[PDB]
Amino acid sequence: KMRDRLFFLLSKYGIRPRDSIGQHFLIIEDVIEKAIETANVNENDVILEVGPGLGFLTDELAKRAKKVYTIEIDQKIIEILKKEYSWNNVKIIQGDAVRVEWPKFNKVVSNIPYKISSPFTFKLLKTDFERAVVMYQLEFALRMVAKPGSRNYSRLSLMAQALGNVEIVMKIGKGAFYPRPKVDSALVLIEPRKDKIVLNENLVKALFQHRRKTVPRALKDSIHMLGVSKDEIRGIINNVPHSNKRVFQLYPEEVKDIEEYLKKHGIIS
Ligand SMILES: CSC[C@H]1O[C@@H](n2cnc3c(N)ncnc32)[C@H](O)[C@@H]1O
Ligand SMILES: Nc1ncnc2c1ncn2[C@@H]1O[C@H](CO)[C@@H](O)[C@H]1O
Ligand SMILES: NC(=[NH2+])NCCC[C@H](N)C(=O)O
Ligand SMILES: O=S([O-])[O-]
Ligand SMILES: O=S([O-])[O-]
Ligand SMILES: [Cl-]
Ligand SMILES: [Cl-]
Ligand SMILES: [Cl-]
Ligand SMILES: [Zn+2]
Ligand SMILES: [Zn+2]
Ligand SMILES: [Zn+2]
Ligand SMILES: [Zn+2]
Ligand SMILES: [Zn+2]
Ligand SMILES: [Zn+2]
Ligand SMILES: [Zn+2]
Repeated sequence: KMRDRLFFLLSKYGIRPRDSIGQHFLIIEDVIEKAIETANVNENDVILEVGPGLGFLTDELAKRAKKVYTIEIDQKIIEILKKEYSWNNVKIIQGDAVRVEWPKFNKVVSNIPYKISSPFTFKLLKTDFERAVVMYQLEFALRMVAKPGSRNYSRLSLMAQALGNVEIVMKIGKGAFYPRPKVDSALVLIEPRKDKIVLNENLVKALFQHRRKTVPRALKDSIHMLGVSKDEIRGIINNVPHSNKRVFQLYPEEVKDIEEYLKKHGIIS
């Protein structure tokens, strides 16, 4: 049925899906219903959506939320949304979601275009939001929920899990989109922690530059003789918390220990 509505609109408006901007439209209603339901959308919520496409998720959000902001890069798609729908409570913003200024919202409920997965997510993690329910390329989702010590645990994994509980709610087959992409998707829930861990970006980048290294080794390669001599640096590294771990095995809390330790010895400010 939603599939039927897609084919109706494609020929009604002469839409040519563009792969330059990864145009793959969700056509499985169960996936939209699961997103909405996970998001627990209520009449007080202000929702951010990226890449509304033909508006199938947008429409479900508009009927339940106080307001939806939706960011769309394709001007033609915007014109179609304006003609096809009549919402009283949706503001369409034109631009690349990675570049434009975001409005204030408390929840994101969105398909995420494959090509902006990383910059969208890092931008999101620097925002105040109560809940995020976002569809990612499966491989990127797996990266986001990867555990410390796993092969794909990376800076993204750490920063996202530092901010929130991150989990995969469902896998979404490629057959769920028209045109059919070459990758699967996953629905990801991000539940911001009461106990938010806020980590120094510079420490994290330095550590994760070579994340297979032991913590002492990565610190040895990052610490300069800036208000601290060679022997002082050797003393500092000798007593670093979590000296027995490699970087890729660190929880957010353990990075925080290293950060607080470096702060007390003068190395960060
Ligand atoms: C549903 S496929 C992605 C949808 O988001 C749009 N889109 C793709 N890339 C971006 C982006 N960087 N910012 C906003 N919308 C985007 C596409 O035009 C399509 O409607
Ligand atoms: N002695 C230092 N004082 C201040 N910042 C430093 C010092 N040594 C390294 N840093 C910065 O902190 C990062 C994490 O250790 C390093 O890559 C570097 O940018
Ligand atoms: N590695 C050196 N610079 N050695 C010279 C003596 C350093 C001195 N024993 C110290 O620990 O402060
Ligand atoms: O694909 S957009 O140009 O409607
Ligand atoms: O290796 S750390 O947890 O002590
Ligand atoms: Cl694509
Ligand atoms: Cl409706
Ligand atoms: Cl050095
Ligand atoms: Zn059909
Ligand atoms: Zn594609
Ligand atoms: Zn249900
Ligand atoms: Zn409607
Ligand atoms: Zn890949
Ligand atoms: Zn390396
Ligand atoms: Zn140096």
